[PDB]
Amino acid sequence: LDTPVREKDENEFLPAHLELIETPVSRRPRLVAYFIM
Amino acid sequence: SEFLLRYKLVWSETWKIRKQLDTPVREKDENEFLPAHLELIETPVSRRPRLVAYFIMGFLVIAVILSVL
Amino acid sequence: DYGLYALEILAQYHNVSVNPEEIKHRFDTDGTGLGLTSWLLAAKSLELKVKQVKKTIDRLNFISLPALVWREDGRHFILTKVSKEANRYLIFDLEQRNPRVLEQSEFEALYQGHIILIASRSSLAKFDFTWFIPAIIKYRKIFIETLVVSVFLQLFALITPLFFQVVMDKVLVHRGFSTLNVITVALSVVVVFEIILSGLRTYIFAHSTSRIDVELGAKLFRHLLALPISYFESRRVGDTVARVRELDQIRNFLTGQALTSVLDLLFSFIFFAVMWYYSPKLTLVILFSLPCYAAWSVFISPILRRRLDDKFSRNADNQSFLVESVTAINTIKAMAVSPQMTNIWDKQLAGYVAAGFKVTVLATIGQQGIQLIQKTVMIINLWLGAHLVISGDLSIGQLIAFNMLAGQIVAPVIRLAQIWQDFQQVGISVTRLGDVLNSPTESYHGKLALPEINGNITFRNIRFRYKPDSPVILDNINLSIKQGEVIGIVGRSGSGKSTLTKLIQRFYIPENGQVLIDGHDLALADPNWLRRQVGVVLQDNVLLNRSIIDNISLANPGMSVEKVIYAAKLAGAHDFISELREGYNTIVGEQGAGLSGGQRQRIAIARALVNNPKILIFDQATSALDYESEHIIMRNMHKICKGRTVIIIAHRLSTVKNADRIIVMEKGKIVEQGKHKELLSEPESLYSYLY
Amino acid sequence: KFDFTWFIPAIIKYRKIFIETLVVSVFLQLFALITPLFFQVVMDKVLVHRGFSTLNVITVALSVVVVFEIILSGLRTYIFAHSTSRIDVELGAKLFRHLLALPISYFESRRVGDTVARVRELDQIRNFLTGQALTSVLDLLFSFIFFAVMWYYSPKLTLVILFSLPCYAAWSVFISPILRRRLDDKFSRNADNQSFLVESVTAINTIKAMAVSPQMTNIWDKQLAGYVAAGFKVTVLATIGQQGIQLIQKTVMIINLWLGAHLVISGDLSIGQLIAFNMLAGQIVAPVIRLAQIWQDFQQVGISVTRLGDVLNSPTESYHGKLALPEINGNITFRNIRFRYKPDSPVILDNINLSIKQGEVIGIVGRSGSGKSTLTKLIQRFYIPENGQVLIDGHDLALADPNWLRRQVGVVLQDNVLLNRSIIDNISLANPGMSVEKVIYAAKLAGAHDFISELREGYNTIVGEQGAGLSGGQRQRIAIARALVNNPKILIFDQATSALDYESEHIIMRNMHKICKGRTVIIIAHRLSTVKNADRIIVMEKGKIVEQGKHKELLSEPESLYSYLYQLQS
Amino acid sequence: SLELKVKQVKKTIDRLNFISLPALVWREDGRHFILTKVSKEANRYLIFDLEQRNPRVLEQSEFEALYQGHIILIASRSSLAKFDFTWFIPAIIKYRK
Amino acid sequence: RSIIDNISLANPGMSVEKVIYAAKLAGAHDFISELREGYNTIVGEQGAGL
Ligand SMILES: Nc1ncnc2c1ncn2[C@@H]1O[C@H](COP(=O)(O)OP(=O)(O)OP(=O)(O)O)[C@@H](O)[C@H]1O
Ligand SMILES: Nc1ncnc2c1ncn2[C@@H]1O[C@H](COP(=O)(O)OP(=O)(O)OP(=O)(O)O)[C@@H](O)[C@H]1O
Ligand SMILES: [Mg+2]
Ligand SMILES: [Mg+2]
Repeated sequence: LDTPVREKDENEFLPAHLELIETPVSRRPRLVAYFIM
Repeated sequence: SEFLLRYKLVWSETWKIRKQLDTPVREKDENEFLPAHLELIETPVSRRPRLVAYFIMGFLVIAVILSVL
Repeated sequence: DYGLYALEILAQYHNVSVNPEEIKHRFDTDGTGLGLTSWLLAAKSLELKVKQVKKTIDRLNFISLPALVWREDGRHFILTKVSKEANRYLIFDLEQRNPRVLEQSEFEALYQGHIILIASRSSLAKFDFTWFIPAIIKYRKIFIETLVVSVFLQLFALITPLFFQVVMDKVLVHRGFSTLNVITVALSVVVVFEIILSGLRTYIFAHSTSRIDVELGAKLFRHLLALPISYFESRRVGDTVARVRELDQIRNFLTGQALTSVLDLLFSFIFFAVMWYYSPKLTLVILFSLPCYAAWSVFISPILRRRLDDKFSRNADNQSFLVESVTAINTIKAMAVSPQMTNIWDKQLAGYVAAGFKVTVLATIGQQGIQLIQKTVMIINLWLGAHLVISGDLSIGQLIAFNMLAGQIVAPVIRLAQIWQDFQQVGISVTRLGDVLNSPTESYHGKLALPEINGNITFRNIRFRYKPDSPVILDNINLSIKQGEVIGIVGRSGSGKSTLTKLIQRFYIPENGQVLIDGHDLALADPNWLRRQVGVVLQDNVLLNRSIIDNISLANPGMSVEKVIYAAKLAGAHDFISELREGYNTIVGEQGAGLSGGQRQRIAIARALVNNPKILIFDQATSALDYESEHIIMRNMHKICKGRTVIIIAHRLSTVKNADRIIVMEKGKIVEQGKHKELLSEPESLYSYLY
Repeated sequence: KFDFTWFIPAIIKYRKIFIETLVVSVFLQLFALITPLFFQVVMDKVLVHRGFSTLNVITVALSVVVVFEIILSGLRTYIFAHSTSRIDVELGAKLFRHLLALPISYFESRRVGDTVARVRELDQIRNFLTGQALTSVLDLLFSFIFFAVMWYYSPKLTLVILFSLPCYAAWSVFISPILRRRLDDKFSRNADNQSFLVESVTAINTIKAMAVSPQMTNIWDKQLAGYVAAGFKVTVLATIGQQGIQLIQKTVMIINLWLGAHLVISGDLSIGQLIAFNMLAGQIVAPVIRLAQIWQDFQQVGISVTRLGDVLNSPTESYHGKLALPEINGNITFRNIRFRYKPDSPVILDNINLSIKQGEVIGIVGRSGSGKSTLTKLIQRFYIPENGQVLIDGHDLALADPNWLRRQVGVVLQDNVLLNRSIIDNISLANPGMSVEKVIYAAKLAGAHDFISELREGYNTIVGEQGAGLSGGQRQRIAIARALVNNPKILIFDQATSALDYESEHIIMRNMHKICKGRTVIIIAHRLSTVKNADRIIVMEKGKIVEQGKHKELLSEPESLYSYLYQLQS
Repeated sequence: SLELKVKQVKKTIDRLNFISLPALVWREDGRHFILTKVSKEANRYLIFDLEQRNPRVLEQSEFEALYQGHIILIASRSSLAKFDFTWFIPAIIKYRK
Repeated sequence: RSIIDNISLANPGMSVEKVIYAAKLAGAHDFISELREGYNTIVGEQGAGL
């Protein structure tokens, strides 16, 4: 939480990678139903 | 800590400078003819909001006095 | 590069025309080949769907061919015409040779396990709110997930006051300790899960909207850099800076408490059903106040929009003024305009603060209106609930639960009222982004790409003016330039030779007549391609804040450093760089602050010549120089013009004395042509008069 | 020092209206105590026996006091915004005056977008101050009058709330530094983004002259990804803050519910008192959620004030005000001038020792990069020499007023940039009330009247950019006219004939006699033709005065560097 | 029309020390002049007479003899919609009282 | 379609130099080069537009 922003978070927000990934899935897609039940 | 002490020192130090940091009084038709900024800074709010707020004040005060006494 | 040749072969197989060097220009910015993501961007830009997927050795018999395989550690090849029951594969190697049939063992030795699949699907809207509609559709899974999370959040917030009604209706009346403990622990668990669920919801929504904003910013900058020069000429730099920072405004809005609040508001019918179940004649007041909320909102929205439009106009004017003052601080400080400059700053700042205050007073009036609508409904709810609990069909705990349900209904409404200012700010910000984006660009026809350029420049019947009402600058410029022809242009100050420089490269389009390069018309030619093939040293001569080596290699950063050494030696500035401490790595600073006039002049000369251009223009690349540095360029011209059509514009005639042709221009008319001695022989000529 | 205490006196300046807001603010809480109290009356005197007229009285007396709360809160925040915008205007005027009073070495070592972002942090302070921030903390500070009423209801639940508040404070102190650090990183990334955007749009002509769009696009994409990622980290920390505040609120609320129910079933408490307690708890925690929702804005304002301090604490060079030095002549004396642009940078001028007499049309010739512009920048108060001093009219320049000298000195620089104004105003930038005939005479003297008269708008056309919209020679002539439109005592023409053809140069040379009617002129030019008629030629190479004297006596020696340049010109 | 706010207001002899200068005074019965740079504790006023001459400092007695009691205050505020129903909206705002 | 495709209707992947040689051989390169779009202009109908 105190760590700064680095390459591992720099890469995933680069707009080209956004353009490739059509219908993108989030980092925590299964945590919703996991945290419900 | 020490920042509270220095804030109190500065507050008192500028507290002895009242009536020397204050600006002279001017009415509305006089103080709207100032450079655009000076006019923006030395215009009081108005005579209407102060009287409205004080009317609400007086209404509450007389209501409390009537309810208690 | 091979992968680019593979892309060209795939495009030819799918029957679409491509240029390998143009793809290298638009997708190999850092050089050292294309790469994977650059290849996929190029293929998508060619309207050619591609996907990098991992495939098993046996599944290659069901894919459609051709298919380029991407080898991480080495060279690539393209598989086509898969053969069954033969253990043989027909692969074209990108090494220039015949398509070879490779046997099973070597292929399984020379295959990493991934492949690229290729298919073609061949069956300009204004930037508005509607542009966000595909962004909603593209990120549909995330938004559906967020909707489900918000529905479950509303379910938790609905199950919260049932325990309250139970406690004030069945635990407070008779007795109870065990049921109280069960209610307490279940409520603690459910509120903990509610808090966690809400946090996850807003985190996921913020991430998705952050991705949307990044895509929007990339699109905005890409469209901005393709806009014409007259676009930037009519406006000011600060205006465009403010327009771009309006995207920062949109983002600062978007990843906050804005869309989660309206999502909670639109999912309030789950609450409404339960409140209607408790009592019929206590929800009609809320169901009537909601249209009252809508009426107040639609009454307050246009006035706030007009205030915020005025505020943004003031902000853009202040931004343009500030940027203009800072970027020219040398001349501002050199004279004593600073009192006047501060006076106009004070004028603009007071106007901006007045606009902001006039915005915020209306904002708080709108907030107090929403508060009044909430409070009147609250007091009439108290009145009717008191009647319904002193008469019957409603209990005290039911009244408490109803009151808190109404409060949880109206809390999203008050949050909307608090961020109404940011709502209207986005309403004007998207409009301004559209105003930037809807302007016509320097677009080129997406037809078959054009080959390399030989220096055949033909101006035919050219009539050009900068503005529609401006006086005619070029009257009847008709001129022909062949390859390897060192042309020089001379004339009076303001004759219009810089207009010829700006008309060679597609900075503007002529009003009448046309210019053709190698027989191809520019009216529809690609400006990016020609700007790649032409190296220009301009007259304004500004630099960019980076290292000297990077500044020189801005066009081609992927090349070596020995080419930079060669270019600096030809420009006569290699030594002046070498005796610096950092060498080529020194920071030149903003606007070429770290270097003087002649030094940055030689730097720009080297920067525009370090590439391999077919046309090489020097628009007064000498005027800022001096002697013993002029003569270096004069001696190096035999190496500079080796195969390149060189056009030199200079008021110093000694730089034009050795030109193949000398063109005198006056009021935008060409009066004299020929060699130096062919013009200086006649004493009545304008060349002799200028001599 | 502009750390945070600059607001301490000014707030004092409006102490009267502020005390007025306090007199309102506490009574607002009293109104916020009136509405819940009535509730318990309805739940203790109307619900027990009967009642229809007392409920009428309660409703009638409650509607008016609620409306009075609403209007009084509106007027309170109106007064606060109006009296805080004045502090905002004062801060803005001070900031811009100090910005224009800063030295050149401050500006050259950094970018433009950096200072633009620093000034826009004032706009951030503006959005903070006239918002929902200080009103919420003022309500929270004066909410303690509820606590006595809390002590009237129950001591245990009041102790629960009085222990809830330190939990809020301690956890806010725990979460503040990480959010501040991430917002500082986000601000630095935003400043870099603004710097890149300004340097890319200002130099759009050079960017589109070459074909280098994709490299700028890639750089922008990387910078945007970084900035938005840092902002997203700030956003998730703000999410953590809001969710933790919700957790504390809801847990304390559950404890209050359980303990209150136990007390009511145990006696000494009633249902009306309990629901009144719940209403007071909600209305006293509402400011806490209200401030927690804008904790990110609070940290952004902390960063903004720190950065405005970083700008304002830089040493200014506005004026000295020493004995009101009277008007100067062309008496310039250099003594042992040693100067470096940076402390680590190599020395440019080593042993410059020159003395210029009044009316002496002196020209300076040297190699490119020799340092001829350093003398131009050292005549004016752009820089301070490391060793030695210059003197004007016998007075040292280490203590002279920069604005006075730079209005007494007219200069055309090596690079000429104008403003987005008209020609009649661009030339007359020094004094806008000065008559048109003076500008006409200056333009005729500078040879700039012919093309301006041939222009479609005349003196009405607008320079669309720093120097765009016109030609290069026209821009140079306009700069020359702007320098000559006043009556300066020292003229400096650094490359005044660079973008001009030979005819305009000849016109300027013929008008040079009318230029120098009692003015000392220093001509920095590589072209030896424009300094042939100079009163004294000074040759410098590698920051050393190596030849000096008249033109003919220096050209008489074939071994001179001036003579060498002379046959290099031919 | 010059975008220059002006107002003809009556002003007392002592209130002239708080107005911003310059200020043209309108004499009903005769010629006008423009007061500027008011001097305190000196009973002297720097007025430019519209007769073509130098700006003169006038003493208190003659000024109070040559002043009707009114003045014009001047300030500058320097920070085409189609004719529709919206044009009546400022007309509503101007006549708000 | 375009002239470059109309001439090369038999094979769209065939190189441009073949079409250039065919047009020079047929005497059709001169007016096409003199055309504004070159090999990019569109035959607007069955044979109209030229
Ligand atoms: N950006 C522009 N916008 C509007 N008009 C322009 C612009 N640039 C040039 N002009 C007009 O076209 C004329 C030609 O100017 P141009 O820059 O071509 O001159 P030049 O001969 O190259 O000048 P010099 O050799 O002195 O640098 C100008 O005098 C001006 O009237
Ligand atoms: N802003 C700067 N920061 C650091 N070093 C600089 C800066 N400007 C110039 N220099 C260095 O100082 C030298 C002389 O600077 P100056 O601007 O006086 O040159 P000059 O003699 O006027 O140049 P030219 O004859 O090419 O116009 C340059 O060659 C360069 O090495
Ligand atoms: Mg030019
Ligand atoms: Mg120089």
